Amino acid sequence: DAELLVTVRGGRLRGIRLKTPGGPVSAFLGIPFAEPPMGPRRFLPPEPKQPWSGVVDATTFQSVCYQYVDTLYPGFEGTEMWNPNRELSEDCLYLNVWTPYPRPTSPTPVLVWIYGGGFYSGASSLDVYDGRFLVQAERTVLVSMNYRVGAFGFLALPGSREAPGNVGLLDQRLALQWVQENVAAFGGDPTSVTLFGESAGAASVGMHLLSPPSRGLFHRAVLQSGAPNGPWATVGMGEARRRATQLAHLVGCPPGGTGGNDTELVACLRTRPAQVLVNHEWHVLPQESVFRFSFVPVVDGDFLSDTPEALINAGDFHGLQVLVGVVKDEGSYFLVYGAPGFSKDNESLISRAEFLAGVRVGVPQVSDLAAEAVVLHYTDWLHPEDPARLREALSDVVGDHNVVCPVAQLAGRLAAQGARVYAYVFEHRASTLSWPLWMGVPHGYEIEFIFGIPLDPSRNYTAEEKIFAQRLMRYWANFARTGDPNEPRDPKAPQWPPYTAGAQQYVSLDLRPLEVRRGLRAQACAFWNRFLPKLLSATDTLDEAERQWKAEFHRWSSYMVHW
Amino acid sequence: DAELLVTVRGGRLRGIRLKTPGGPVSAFLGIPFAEPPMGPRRFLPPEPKQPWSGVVDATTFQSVCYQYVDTLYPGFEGTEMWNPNRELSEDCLYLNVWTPYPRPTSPTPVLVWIYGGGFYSGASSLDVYDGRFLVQAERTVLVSMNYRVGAFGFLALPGSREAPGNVGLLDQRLALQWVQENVAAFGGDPTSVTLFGESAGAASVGMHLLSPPSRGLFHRAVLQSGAPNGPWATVGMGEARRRATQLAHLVGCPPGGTGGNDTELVACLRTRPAQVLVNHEWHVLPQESVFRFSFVPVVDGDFLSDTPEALINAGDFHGLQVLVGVVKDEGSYFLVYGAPGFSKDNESLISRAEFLAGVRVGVPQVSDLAAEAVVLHYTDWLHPEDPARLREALSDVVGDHNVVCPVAQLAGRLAAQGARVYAYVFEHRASTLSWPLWMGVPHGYEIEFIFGIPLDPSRNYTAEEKIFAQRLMRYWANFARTGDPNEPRDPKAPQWPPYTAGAQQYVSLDLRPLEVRRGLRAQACAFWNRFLPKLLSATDTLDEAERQWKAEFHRWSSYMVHW
Ligand SMILES: *[C@@H]1O[C@H](CO[C@H]2O[C@@H](C)[C@@H](O)[C@@H](O)[C@@H]2O)[C@@H](O[C@@H]2O[C@H](CO)[C@@H](O)[C@H](O)[C@H]2NC(C)=O)[C@H](O)[C@H]1NC(C)=O
Ligand SMILES: *[C@@H]1O[C@H](CO[C@H]2O[C@@H](C)[C@@H](O)[C@@H](O)[C@@H]2O)[C@@H](O[C@@H]2O[C@H](CO)[C@@H](O)[C@H](O)[C@H]2NC(C)=O)[C@H](O)[C@H]1NC(C)=O
Ligand SMILES: Nc1c2c(nc3cc(Cl)ccc13)C[C@H]1C=C(CCO)C[C@@H]2C1
Ligand SMILES: Nc1c2c(nc3cc(Cl)ccc13)C[C@H]1C=C(CCO)C[C@@H]2C1
Ligand SMILES: [Cl-]
Ligand SMILES: [Cl-]
Ligand SMILES: [Cl-]
Ligand SMILES: [Cl-]
Ligand SMILES: [Cl-]
Ligand SMILES: [Cl-]
Ligand SMILES: [Cl-]
Ligand SMILES: [Cl-]
Ligand SMILES: [Cl-]
Ligand SMILES: [Cl-]
Ligand SMILES: [Cl-]
Ligand SMILES: [Cl-]
Ligand SMILES: [Cl-]
Ligand SMILES: [Cl-]
Ligand SMILES: [Cl-]
Ligand SMILES: [Cl-]
Ligand SMILES: [Cl-]
Ligand SMILES: [Cl-]
Ligand SMILES: [Cl-]
Ligand SMILES: [Cl-]
Repeated sequence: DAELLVTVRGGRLRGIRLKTPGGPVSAFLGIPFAEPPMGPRRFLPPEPKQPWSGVVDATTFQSVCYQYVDTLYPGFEGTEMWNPNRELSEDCLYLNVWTPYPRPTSPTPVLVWIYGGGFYSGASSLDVYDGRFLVQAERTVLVSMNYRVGAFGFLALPGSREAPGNVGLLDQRLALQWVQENVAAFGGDPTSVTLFGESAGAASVGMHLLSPPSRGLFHRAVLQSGAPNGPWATVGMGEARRRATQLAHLVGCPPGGTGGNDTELVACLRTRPAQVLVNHEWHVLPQESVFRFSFVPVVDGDFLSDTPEALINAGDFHGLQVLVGVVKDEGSYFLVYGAPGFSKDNESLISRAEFLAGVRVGVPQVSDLAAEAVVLHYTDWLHPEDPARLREALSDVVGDHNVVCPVAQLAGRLAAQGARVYAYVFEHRASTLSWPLWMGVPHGYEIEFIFGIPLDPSRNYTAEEKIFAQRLMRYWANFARTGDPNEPRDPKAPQWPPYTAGAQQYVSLDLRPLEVRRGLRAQACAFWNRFLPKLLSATDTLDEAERQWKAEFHRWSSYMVHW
Repeated sequence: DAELLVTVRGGRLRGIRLKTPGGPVSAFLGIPFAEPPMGPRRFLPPEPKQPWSGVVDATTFQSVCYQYVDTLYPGFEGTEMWNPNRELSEDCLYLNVWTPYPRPTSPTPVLVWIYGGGFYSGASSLDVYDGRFLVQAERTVLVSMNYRVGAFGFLALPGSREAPGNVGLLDQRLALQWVQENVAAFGGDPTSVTLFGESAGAASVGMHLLSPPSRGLFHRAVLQSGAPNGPWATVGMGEARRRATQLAHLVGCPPGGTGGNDTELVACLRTRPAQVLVNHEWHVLPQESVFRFSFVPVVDGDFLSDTPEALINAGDFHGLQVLVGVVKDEGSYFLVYGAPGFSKDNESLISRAEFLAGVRVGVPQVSDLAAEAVVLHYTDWLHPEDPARLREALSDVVGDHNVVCPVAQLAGRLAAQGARVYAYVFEHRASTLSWPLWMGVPHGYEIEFIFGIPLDPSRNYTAEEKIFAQRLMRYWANFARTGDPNEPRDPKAPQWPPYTAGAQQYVSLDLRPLEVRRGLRAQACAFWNRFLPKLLSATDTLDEAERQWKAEFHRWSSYMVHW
């Protein structure tokens, strides 16, 4: 075996060798890094794993954190890709290391993966998150970790010691602390740790940039199709107390006061089986919406000092290099979750009537006048009725609101405040794809290429896609290594320039070589980031004034019934 | 002379022969068609000209209606083009006929010209409104007429018999009635009368379509860079009483009541010299604005049954053919009248700060939130600071708001309700032009080509422009004759298709042959015509609610000063 035996601070580990077409890899999977967050420890921040006698079995992925299983489309190929492979447990706090073969002699750059899934789902075990190709190809160390999701990770009762919220992000931190201690045992270099995440994963990465307690734990960030300042990534304190109290209520838990609240609430909440908690998860979502999740990070003053957008503007970002991007059709897949017209089984050619309706679903909690504004902008007024154009439109609406425009605002604010930033649009549809053509390149389908999954011989990927992934892994590795993706020096391949606030350049990642484009959905984002709030603000002080007018006409009307 | 002697219902006339490069023309200019609207008759609708002993001298243009003379740029070539050539009088109600040589044997189509100039200026005598080329080339009869402008034509005290408003439009009507009676005396055919106007002229034409008393007086309409439903073309009853009462006040005229009001007001108003009235004309304009005029037609219930936009939607338009259009850079010239940054003497390269400011001037009387919306839409968010782009932007703002979007709404509403409509964009800059390049093809510079003025040898026009005008006159004549501009049949020249509500096709009139384009500033107009009102409506019921909140905090604050 040569070296599948490794000793980290807690104890000894036994790993497994993994085959790749290029060579081999040493993987150590399921390394416990926190005390199992069960019983009294549910909802509580992670305590570090006590050290162990014996040799820990690190030959296999540990069980997936307890979560909802998305089963809209039973037995569908492209839907079980993201579904939990290992069994479900609350005892799920484990991490995974892929290091080259043989273990490198000098300390080498580390990549740490944080998965997405709305903070309601996800696992480091998923076959698309296998680090063996990326490690074999770029000869760097890759670490991924499980973190608590759903209520188990994000249920907050802001200001209580028994459920303070954000523990899911604490899990992520604890693993990074583990990384500083134990990553050298694998040839890793705790002075060159680059965070990369996608979706909520990307939103997490962003929150670690914003929380000072984490800043000493990494040196670079990559945000894929997500941002800590997106509308679905954070919830207020008031709002999360409501959601957790509703969940408590559904599940049968009295609040009140003599000792607790809220200690007696959370105490009762821990007696509940995990499934009972997950059964009632989606009830607590306020509105009609798509791309919204019940339990997400809270702005509590603790982990996040202020709201992500606030911290973003204020922050100094010198000495940071961050790589940001999005897929071509971010919004597309979500519309099958209740936008009238959409299914994965027809070309979702919506009628204008269906367009207008879904605008209210894709953009939740907005006054009438606001959705008028979304329509105005996202309508081709030369083809208002055209069904294909209306389909792409509601898909850009959902994409721009949730992903492309939060990311674009961030990347501007960073770049202009000290960070060297590089932006990309990943616009290549996988040939192995199993979803309808109208979805295009949907949310999360760049991931399988970054991890060089095309190289897997069992998988039916094309030759130029294999090459594509290798180009992509190199881009990413050159980042983690140097904080610049475009090679050490300049080959014959076109150069990827930093995204800045003015020129706003970015690159297009598809089979064709790097094309530089100026403008990241610039015109759309002006609406979302600059104009819309000045509007919503007014409709807010107008829905307060139409409310005072019905109260003042109710008493007026009664003075008439007397007459 | 063969036939420069003609007898119309009122009496005999003596005309003059006019030379053109093609041949000759018989013109009869300054034919009195109403009793001079002076003394007791000021502000009163026109009475028809009593018949006369003798031979009336119709060899020369009669004096121009009393008006303000625009003298921003003293001694400027392109500014005195529109200035009054004949002397000024209130005795100005005269009309002009150009008929072919020799007088035609069969009754031939008639074109009636109504000049523009904001209802504050204009004259049928202006050298650019000479009918000799158009009549010689297309062998049709052309009639133009003076009509009262400014207070003398549009000062209203809605509902009084002594100043009922709209008399300027009554002047235009009276001439058309004259046309039914006397146009056959010249070879004209009172069953084929086509109205054509530009600017306020076009807005007038539009109002005759909307007033049933006029409908029996013409058969086709051409609207050039103007529409009866534009924001500057009509004023409310309340608003025009205010303007006329302010004017009365400035000029020293007591209102009140014992006999009149408002008879004693208007009585006093008639004692005033005409200049005293014109001195005080622009004081009565409410806001800060550009492209707004003091005295314009009033929606009184009389001439206009309801507001032009209202009448437009409701109306039946079958059996009507109307030809509509605009120049390339409608908005451009107006910005030198107070938009900060603009002069005809520099390239008006405004700063973004100047852009934001002029939006409030080009679009008057709009809430803060509304101008935010104008900015959002008219800003290239990839080049927000670019001065040339901001210059063109505020020019499209003024153009789209005042001209292109009112016209586009009209042409859609007509087409879709029975009229056969043809739309054009006149995008050719005159080579004789004397205004700065940044103005492009400005408001009113198609006129000189429609009247075939390039053919004038004294004028320094180019060969292909001469040809251009001839192509244009033919387009216009084929309309007046047949109600279809694109020839009787189909040559080798590309065919001009009717503008419709859906496809919205139009043509581009410049030196190059007809190019058909789909979409008449479609995306801009959605903002102006569909969205903006839903907004202004809300900011209206929000500025009423922020007003009730300061009244309710004034009494609240005093209950604190007591405490
Ligand atoms: C595209 O699909 C939707 C819904 O799903 C349809 O397509 C298949 C998945 C299959 O299950 C099929 O039987 C199913 O109806 C269609 O919209 C639905 O239309 C029905 C009436 O047919 C309504 O009563 C439903 O409310 C509505 N559901 C949704 C989710 O909108 C839609 O008609 C179809 N598009 C077309 C016209 O091809
Ligand atoms: C373009 O012109 C304007 C105003 O007119 C200027 O240009 C000539 C016509 C000449 O009369 C010249 O002397 C005159 O100033 C300029 O804007 C003006 O700037 C001055 C200060 O220089 C301000 O005090 C004025 O308020 C302001 N007036 C207007 C009408 O805006 C402008 O600077 C110029 N553009 C450039 C920078 O070339
Ligand atoms: N369950 C899915 C996921 C992702 N993408 C998906 C795409 C499709 Cl088409 C269908 C299903 C998908 C990417 C990640 C994001 C989410 C939700 C957004 O945080 C869940 C999971 C991981
Ligand atoms: N005084 C002018 C006029 C017109 N165009 C002008 C263009 C320039 Cl660049 C400068 C001056 C102009 C066209 C018509 C419209 C108006 C005002 C709009 O009803 C007045 C007059 C006739
Ligand atoms: Cl394997
Ligand atoms: Cl031991
Ligand atoms: Cl090595
Ligand atoms: Cl809050
Ligand atoms: Cl700021
Ligand atoms: Cl910072
Ligand atoms: Cl609509
Ligand atoms: Cl470095
Ligand atoms: Cl865009
Ligand atoms: Cl804005
Ligand atoms: Cl002459
Ligand atoms: Cl006589
Ligand atoms: Cl003839
Ligand atoms: Cl009114
Ligand atoms: Cl209607
Ligand atoms: Cl009608
Ligand atoms: Cl701004
Ligand atoms: Cl006919
Ligand atoms: Cl447009
Ligand atoms: Cl709208």
